[PDB]
Amino acid sequence: ELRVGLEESELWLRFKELTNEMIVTKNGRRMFPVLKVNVSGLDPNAMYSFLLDFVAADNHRWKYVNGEWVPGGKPEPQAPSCVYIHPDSPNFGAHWMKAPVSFSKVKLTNKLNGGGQIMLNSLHKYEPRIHIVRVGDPQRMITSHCFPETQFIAVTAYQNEEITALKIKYNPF
Ligand SMILES: *[C@H](CC(=O)Nc1cc(C(=O)Nc2ccc(F)c(Cl)c2)ccc1OC)CN(C)C
Repeated sequence: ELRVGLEESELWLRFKELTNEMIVTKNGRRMFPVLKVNVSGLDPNAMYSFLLDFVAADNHRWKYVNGEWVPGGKPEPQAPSCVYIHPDSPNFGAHWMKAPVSFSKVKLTNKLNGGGQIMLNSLHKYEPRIHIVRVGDPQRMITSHCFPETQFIAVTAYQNEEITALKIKYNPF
């Protein structure tokens, strides 16, 4: 049976319990922690592509005041994000199951869109969404999934100082 598990789920939870933040800049910043998944249960001989996009967890604008994240009261419809393709796509199931599938190269921006960069709306909450699509045979969506531990708020600068401490501790950047 299909099984797609989040690697380093405990560190992701460490960030989630404080409300995770990801820096968005004009040219882009890589995510931390890195989105990595362990995959099993695919057809080892079928052809698949791994895609990544970002879905807004809600339509509100968030702000960090008095040490707490709070939403606004004037939500807006959100535009669909650009779709990032894993550089190993397309590939066989045996390749995707051999080792963790890492999305370390994607860069989150507030402007530049495409070629590895994905533009997000600042101060909005997002979930990364992984898509496994079968490319051969009858092409079909195998799965589309968001891991709740990977939820984050896009920021132009870190607001929670505990988040800054965590990023410095576990990411050399
Ligand atoms: C975004 C660049 C971009 O998104 N390029 C791109 C997207 C797709 C795509 O939407 N694939 C897809 C979506 C949903 C789904 F269910 C399936 Cl099966 C496939 C395909 C190909 C692409 O580029 C080649 C920035 N741009 C400026 C909007």
